[PDB]
Amino acid sequence: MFINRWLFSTNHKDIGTLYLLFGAWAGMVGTALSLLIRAELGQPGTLLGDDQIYNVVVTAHAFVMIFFMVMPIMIGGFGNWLVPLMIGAPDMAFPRMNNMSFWLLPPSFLLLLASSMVEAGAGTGWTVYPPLAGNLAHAGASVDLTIFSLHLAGVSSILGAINFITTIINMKPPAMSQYQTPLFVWSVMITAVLLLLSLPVLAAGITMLLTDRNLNTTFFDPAGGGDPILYQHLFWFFGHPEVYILILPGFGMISHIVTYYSGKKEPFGYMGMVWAMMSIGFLGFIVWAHHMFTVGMDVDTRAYFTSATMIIAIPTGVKVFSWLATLHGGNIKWSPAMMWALGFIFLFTVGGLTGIVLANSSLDIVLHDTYYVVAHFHYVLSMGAVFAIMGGFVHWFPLFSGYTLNDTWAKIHFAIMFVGVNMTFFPQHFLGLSGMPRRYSDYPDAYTMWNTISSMGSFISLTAVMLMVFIIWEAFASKREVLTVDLTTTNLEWLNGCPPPYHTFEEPTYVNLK
Amino acid sequence: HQTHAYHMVNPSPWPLTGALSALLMTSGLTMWFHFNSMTLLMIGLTTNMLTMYQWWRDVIRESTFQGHHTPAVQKGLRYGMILFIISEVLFFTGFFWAFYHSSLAPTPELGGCWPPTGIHPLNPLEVPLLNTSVLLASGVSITWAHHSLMEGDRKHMLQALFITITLGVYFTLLQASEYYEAPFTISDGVYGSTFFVATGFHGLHVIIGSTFLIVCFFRQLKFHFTSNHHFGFEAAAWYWHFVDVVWLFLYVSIYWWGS
Amino acid sequence: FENRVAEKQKLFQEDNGLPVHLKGGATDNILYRVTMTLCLGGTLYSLYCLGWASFPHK
Amino acid sequence: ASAAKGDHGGTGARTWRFLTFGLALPSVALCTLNSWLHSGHRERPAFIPYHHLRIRTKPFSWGDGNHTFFHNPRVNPLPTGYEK
Amino acid sequence: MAYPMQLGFQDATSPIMEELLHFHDHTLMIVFLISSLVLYIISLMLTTKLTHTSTMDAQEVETIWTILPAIILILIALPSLRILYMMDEINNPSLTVKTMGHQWYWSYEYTDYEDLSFDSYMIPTSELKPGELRLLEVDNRVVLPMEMTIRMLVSSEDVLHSWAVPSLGLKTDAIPGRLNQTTLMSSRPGLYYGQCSEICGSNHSFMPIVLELVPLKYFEKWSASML
Amino acid sequence: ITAKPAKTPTSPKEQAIGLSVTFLSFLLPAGWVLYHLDNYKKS
Amino acid sequence: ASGGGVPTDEEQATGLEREVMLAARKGQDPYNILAPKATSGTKEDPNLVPSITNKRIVGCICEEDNSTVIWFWLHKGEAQRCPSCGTHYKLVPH
Amino acid sequence: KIKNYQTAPFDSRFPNQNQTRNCWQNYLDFHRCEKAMTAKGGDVSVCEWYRRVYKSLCPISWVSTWDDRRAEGTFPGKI
Amino acid sequence: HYEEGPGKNIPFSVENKWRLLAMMTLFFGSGFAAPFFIVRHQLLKK
Ligand SMILES: CCCCCCCCCCCCCCCCCC(=O)OCC(COC(=O)CCCCCCCCCCCCCCCCC)OC(=O)CCCCCCCCCCCCCCCCC
Ligand code: HEA
Ligand code: HEA
Ligand SMILES: CCCCCC/C=C\CCCCCCCCCC(=O)O[C@H](COC(=O)CCCCCCCCCCCCCCC)COP(=O)(O)OC[C@@H](O)CO
Ligand SMILES: CCCCCCCCCCO[C@@H]1O[C@H](CO)[C@@H](O[C@H]2O[C@H](CO)[C@@H](O)[C@H](O)[C@H]2O)[C@H](O)[C@H]1O
Ligand SMILES: CCCCCCCCCCO[C@@H]1O[C@H](CO)[C@@H](O[C@H]2O[C@H](CO)[C@@H](O)[C@H](O)[C@H]2O)[C@H](O)[C@H]1O
Ligand SMILES: C[C@H](CCC(=O)O)[C@H]1CC[C@H]2[C@@H]3[C@H](O)C[C@@H]4C[C@H](O)CC[C@]4(C)[C@H]3C[C@H](O)[C@]12C
Ligand SMILES: C[C@H](CCC(=O)O)[C@H]1CC[C@H]2[C@@H]3[C@H](O)C[C@@H]4C[C@H](O)CC[C@]4(C)[C@H]3C[C@H](O)[C@]12C
Ligand SMILES: C[C@H](CCC(=O)O)[C@H]1CC[C@H]2[C@@H]3[C@H](O)C[C@@H]4C[C@H](O)CC[C@]4(C)[C@H]3C[C@H](O)[C@]12C
Ligand SMILES: C[C@H](CCC(=O)O)[C@H]1CC[C@H]2[C@@H]3[C@H](O)C[C@@H]4C[C@H](O)CC[C@]4(C)[C@H]3C[C@H](O)[C@]12C
Ligand code: CUA
Ligand SMILES: [O-][O-]
Ligand SMILES: [Cu+2]
Ligand SMILES: [Mg+2]
Ligand code: NA
Ligand code: NA
Ligand SMILES: [Zn+2]
Repeated sequence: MFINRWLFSTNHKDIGTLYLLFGAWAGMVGTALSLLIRAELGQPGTLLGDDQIYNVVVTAHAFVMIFFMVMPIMIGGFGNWLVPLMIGAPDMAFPRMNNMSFWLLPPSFLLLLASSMVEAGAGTGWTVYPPLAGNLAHAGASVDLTIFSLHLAGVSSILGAINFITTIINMKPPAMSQYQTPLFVWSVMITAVLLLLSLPVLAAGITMLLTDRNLNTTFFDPAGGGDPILYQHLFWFFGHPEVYILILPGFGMISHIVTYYSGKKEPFGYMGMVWAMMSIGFLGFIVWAHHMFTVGMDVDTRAYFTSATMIIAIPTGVKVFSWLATLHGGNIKWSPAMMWALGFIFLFTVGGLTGIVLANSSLDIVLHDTYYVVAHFHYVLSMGAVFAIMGGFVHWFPLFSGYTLNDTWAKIHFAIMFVGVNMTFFPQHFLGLSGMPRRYSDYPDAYTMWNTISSMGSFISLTAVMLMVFIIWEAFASKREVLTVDLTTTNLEWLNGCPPPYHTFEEPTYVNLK
Repeated sequence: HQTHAYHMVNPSPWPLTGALSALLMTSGLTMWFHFNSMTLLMIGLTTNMLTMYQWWRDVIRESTFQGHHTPAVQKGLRYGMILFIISEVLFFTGFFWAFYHSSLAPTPELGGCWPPTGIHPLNPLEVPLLNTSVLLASGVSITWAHHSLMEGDRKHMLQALFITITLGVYFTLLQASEYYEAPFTISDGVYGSTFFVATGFHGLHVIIGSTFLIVCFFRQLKFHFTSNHHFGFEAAAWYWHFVDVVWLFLYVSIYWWGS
Repeated sequence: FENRVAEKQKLFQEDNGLPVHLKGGATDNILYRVTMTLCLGGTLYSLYCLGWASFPHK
Repeated sequence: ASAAKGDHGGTGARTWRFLTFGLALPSVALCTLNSWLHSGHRERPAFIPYHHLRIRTKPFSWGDGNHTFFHNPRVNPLPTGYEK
Repeated sequence: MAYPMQLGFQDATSPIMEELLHFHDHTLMIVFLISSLVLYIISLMLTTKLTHTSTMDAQEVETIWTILPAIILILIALPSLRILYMMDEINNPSLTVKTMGHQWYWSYEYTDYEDLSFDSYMIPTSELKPGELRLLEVDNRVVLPMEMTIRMLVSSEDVLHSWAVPSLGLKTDAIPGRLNQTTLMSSRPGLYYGQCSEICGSNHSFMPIVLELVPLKYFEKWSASML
Repeated sequence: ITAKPAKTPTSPKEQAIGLSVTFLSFLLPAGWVLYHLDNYKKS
Repeated sequence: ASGGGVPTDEEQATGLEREVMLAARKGQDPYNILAPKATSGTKEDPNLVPSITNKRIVGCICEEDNSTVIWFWLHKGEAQRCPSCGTHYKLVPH
Repeated sequence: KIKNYQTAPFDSRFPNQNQTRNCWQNYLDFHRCEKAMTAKGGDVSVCEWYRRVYKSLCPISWVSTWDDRRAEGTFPGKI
Repeated sequence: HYEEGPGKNIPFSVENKWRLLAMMTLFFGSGFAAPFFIVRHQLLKK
């Protein structure tokens, strides 16, 4: 029975649980890697070794945090648990294919771990640009293991995308149109469309890199008439949609959390929220070369990419102001999940605004490949995507498990993490403006003070991560079982109790048309 | 007991064996490229084929033999197949982007021209044109097969499907001979790289699509399809039209325009 | 060929509690055991190969 | 375009079989003829060791490492030229 | 170069860098204003026991918070693109200098007249002369004439690098097989530092750039002595 | 939310044990590696 | 040569597919493929909600085009009202 | 006709950041001019402008590689 | 069927909180420890 249930699953909730456990374990790996980065940089000089060991750590840090922590948790974890319940469906469309999306991920992670154990690892950056990642400057198996890791993660997400799109289009109650589905469901659908379109282009590009490394092709090798910059276009054609993939399910969870702890039955401006997520998804495909403003691109192309990138602020601002308008007039419950979501609104906005600074290609000449970029994306990832993950985890843990957290401990955890991430990353704006490059294991002496503060901040976040583990332990150890949950009339996923039975909606909901 | 029309699937080992086959194929390719050994790769390829066989076997058991494919389930599979084909289109789009990037801006190493100095392209009016007529013809014959099936005509369904498959095989054999006869190779710079990787992935999909048509052929021989319910045939025909259209883009772009 | 779908329908709808991947009979169990043995043994072998490749070999 | 043909009323198997045998397979037969007329080897050109061709950044994982997968001795020179 | 506890950009050495500073000041003011407004409104929404939980009509207010951000973006884009095209304008250089990236050092070529070229490596920390800067000095600096328009051409002979001098507002990727152009004009004599700005392997952190800007006559005599 | 009292209450002393064990499980192995870094590098 | 030999659904559909096909022919919807059409929803004319057990979840789209659906369990017994719009629903178990 | 050459002037054929083709074209032009002159008897001095421009713009290693391949018979451009 | 309810819809036991503490310790601790030991591994090669 144990093997049947947990290795042979065809159940959306158990598979969601598998993803949450996998993503939590990956989050520990990614945290350890982040602490090694900041230990190397926490005082001037060399701690670990030269830039190769340092940038194997940096590279693995990014792949682990993105592919094995955020996407499995948001899409595989919250998506599998919540989407079928939020539309009253009895499972996913392809419940057995769903299980393969999960089980491709431990092999993908093993391949990444293998990459770092063989030879001198893949010290390439998570962008894996040639020729540094090619077979002369990264001879041996490490980069190929990284490519294959991405291949498996990519198949996992593409099949998952097919599953979510099909489920959300085809398995709603017959009276429920797409404009009666909750915003988290919308956010997962749009994320899945971005995954479906973008990951095959990544797969093409990394396969070309694999054949340049092993079959003597020369897609990216000028000696054969290839071009390293072609790789960058294919990568970033995926890589910008990817950061919208990383935030969109977060936007969906934030809409639900803000609505719920404002005591509201609905988010402010529902159709504007749908419009904004679709607009962000669409604009996210036509801006990728803002990752390439220093490669030698014509001025008119730089002007286009500057302008197209900045436009995304308009739908994103509608979402931020709609969240604030959802709070407006609420009976505010100062739950730990609400604290995560309020921190999200503010800190995501800061990171979005530094992204708008970077969209200006003239300023980006000086800011590109410096810690100003690192500061931008850690405000939207460590204080955006992750704050939404923590908010959703604390909010829905009693649904998934049937047990409550200790809310005081969870508020303590939020407070520590909030101090930690801001101490880590706010000084990195100063380091970027003043010229500290990315992917450096050591820095000119002038940069010492902010690197020291930044590293101290990273240790505060470590303490928060350790406390999180204790808090989950304490909840399972004490076994306080949920009784009543308010606002079930507008939060269908709670209406089958905590935890819901293995099979829910065996009898579908009744929704009439009028 | 349920009162919706969707399919609760029995707990299944094939997702796990499929995922492990992916691990064995990729670690196997690594072992082959770097440690001079085909062992892991052959195991992975074997378990991959076993996984695909038993998984799609079970889908046939669930539908033809157990009746789980209600109209709602079939509609989901239709969306599933369309989305899968869309993802495959985007995969090929990356190789067409590589082709146009390199050929529209030929670098000095090439002679600054396309085709590169020293490259002698195949004549697009010889076997490439023949291959084009073959896949186009097979798109006509698979449409005849589809109409015969909907009209309840077992013999002409089988005849037309057999002709479609024969043409798929003909294309593959012609392409194999053209690969052997080609005076340029995959190592002949970006010309050979784009040519063989793009037409190579295309050829793999022709083989996949041909195999799928052959599966439909034997299920038809065993009377699995009704005149109204035959999604496996529809999916194989959509995939086959996708293979035909990718070929027409390759022909116009790489063989003709790029010659 | 004659149409024997009806007898397959009877076989795969028999009320015997078997999951669909084993419901054809003893050949299903054999093919399953072969598949899973190759997958698990191959996975162990891939781990051995990682162990080997993680160290220099002169 | 209406192409140049023209036969509906309620589409069907009979029309698509008509197209298969009356247009599609005859076109394949014509192209098969055209191709068999123009086959026959072409003179292999002088070998020139161009550096953008016969790329070898890593030995191939088969054979002696130096032969492409569908190596044809008649028309595919090695980096050092045509084989004996 | 950067100085300890620096918060903002290095002082401008070129007119284009001065334009960037003023444009950054303009944009940062807008960033601060919007960030603070959002923080303030959050606090406003959270500090009253008054409630209103029935359905709220969205149509009117969404005009405001679409139109106002569109106007703000235009107020950023206009000076942004002006600097972009001004950056791009024809200027007619007096001198062309190439730099080739390598693992892990830069080489320079001044071949308008004679065949002058040399390598430029970081000074190891153990060999710094007293008062020299760790990780920033090089053995052979890029001597250049001040107050003159210079064409820099940037490439690489191995992996990607990127040739950067923050106080001149310069960063141009070094790509093998490609020859990227940028222009450089220093308003002042002096020493202007930068660092390799594309990850390039084991010593990425340790292949810096040092420009030495002097009067033309000094540059000419230096050039002749480097042959 | 409302909830039942804990079925198996975790006293302050029990929480102190769970917290201390949790923190040591993260800190001790990494501390051992970092403490011995010189030993690894000088090898 | 227009011949036959392809089974029809009537001949060969089985299991749940066949149940759905046979019920649709009778104009019945035991597997909930169609949206039910609302009554006036008064206490006199409540929406009749079929169930194979003694409670079923109702979602109430109170007004046309509302994006918010109001969800609640409907139990066997006296008609209940949507908590937002008051329209009446009554369970009909079978 | 008369020098005072300082560096290669702006060339409207090559107005963008990537100057690879500017270097390549002036290299080709110089050697094409050279070949034409040396044959019909005349003076390579008429080719001098292209020589100065490609020398200004082209990385030494590119020139060196191209020269080696011309000597080898493997230069892929047309001269 | 399968077990339903709190503590039963998970692949790990929560019947004893101290056994659970050990299991969670091994689980999260092994993830956090792995990069330090991979770094050590790479340092002890070259
Ligand atoms: C926004 C994230 C939350 C805050 C996180 C930590 C909070 C720390 C304060 C931080 C509280 C916000 C104040 C920020 C400006 C402080 C530094 C400055 O004078 O910046 C100057 C510029 C460059 O300017 C110059 O070239 C002139 C230099 C003038 C020197 C004068 C001497 C100053 C004394 C030294 C100051 C030490 C800095 C402290 C170092 C701080 C270490 C942590 O640098 C920069 O652009 C940095 C670019 C940052 C872009 C992100 C903007 C986010 C704004 C959010 C604020 C909302 C409401 C505030 C209220 C926010 C309260 C939450
Ligand atoms: C969650 C992930 C995430 C998100 C959501 C974003 C969102 C944005 N990013 Fe970010 N970005 C990254 C993750 C993300 N980014 C990563 C990982 C990198 C680096 C990759 C690498 O090199 O490794 C990066 C790099 C990156 C660059 C390249 C910089 C360089 O390398 O030199 C740029 C440049 O334009 C950019 C811009 C933006 C913009 C304009 C947005 C916008 O979507 C933000 C829009 C939001 C707002 C503007 C705030 C809310 C709005 C209002 C309150 C309305 C009013 C506001 C105005 C009127 C301005 N990003
Ligand atoms: C989701 C993405 C993500 C996240 C969360 C983080 C988190 C952190 N990152 Fe990361 N980082 C990247 C993505 C991310 N990073 C990327 C893409 C790069 C560029 C790589 C490259 O240059 O190639 C990068 C680069 C980068 C650098 C630059 C290295 C360089 O240029 O040399 C630094 C340095 O300080 C850094 C530090 C940190 C720190 C201290 C954290 C800390 O905030 C981490 C703190 C801990 C957490 C945030 C908790 C994590 C765990 C969970 C959330 C699981 C929760 C469990 C349950 C819910 C059950 N990162
Ligand atoms: C470097 C080399 C790397 C190699 C990596 C290989 C990785 C994976 C190993 C793959 C093993 C595949 C085994 C067969 C999987 C068949 C899946 C399938 O057919 O899934 C179907 C759904 O997907 C659908 O239709 C439509 C979708 C069909 C997808 C078929 C499988 C595709 C796998 C590769 C996808 C790559 C996409 C690439 C685009 C770049 C059915 O879904 P189930 O939930 O099963 O059933 C539901 C029941 O109601 C059926 O009666
Ligand atoms: C899941 C992650 C997996 C990552 C995969 C990385 C690639 C793994 C392939 C490596 O396989 C090893 O290759 C060696 C070299 O071919 C073999 O030794 C062979 O060659 C040795 C060196 O000559 C000799 O000592 C031995 O006789 C002989 O067994 C060894 O047995 C084999 O296992
Ligand atoms: C970034 C994540 C890590 C953050 C910081 C970790 C905080 C460190 C926690 C303590 O770790 C222990 O520290 C001891 C020293 O205090 C080490 O003992 C070492 O030193 C002792 C004292 O000299 C000797 O008695 C021991 O034998 C010798 O192993 C011991 O191995 C190590 O487990
Ligand atoms: C970046 C990409 C080239 C990718 C490649 O080198 O492979 C090119 C191809 C087509 C280009 C676009 C088209 O030329 C149309 C537009 C032309 C404008 O002058 C700039 C924006 C503009 C929208 C271009 C931006 C960018 O240069 C594009 C998208
Ligand atoms: C055996 C079967 C008769 C129909 C039935 O079983 O009732 C017949 C009808 C259609 C026949 C097939 C089709 O006519 C197409 C093919 C024609 C080739 O000449 C022989 C194989 C070929 C594949 C035939 C084999 C076999 O004779 C088939 C399959
Ligand atoms: C069901 C189970 C799979 C367990 C798994 O999923 O972990 C069993 C059933 C038959 C077993 C296989 C073989 O029939 C027997 C092999 C020898 C031993 O008895 C066990 C390993 C052995 C190689 C088995 C692997 C695996 O444990 C199998 C496949
Ligand atoms: C028409 C459509 C859906 C309305 C509905 O059927 O409920 C609504 C939903 C979101 C609306 C958009 C968003 O509110 C954002 C913009 C707001 C501006 O006031 C008008 C244009 C604007 C772009 C709106 C146009 C239009 O009214 C949209 C697109
Ligand atoms: Cu050179 Cu980084
Ligand atoms: O990517 O921003
Ligand atoms: Cu981007
Ligand atoms: Mg860069
Ligand atoms: Na350091
Ligand atoms: Na059909
Ligand atoms: Zn109502």
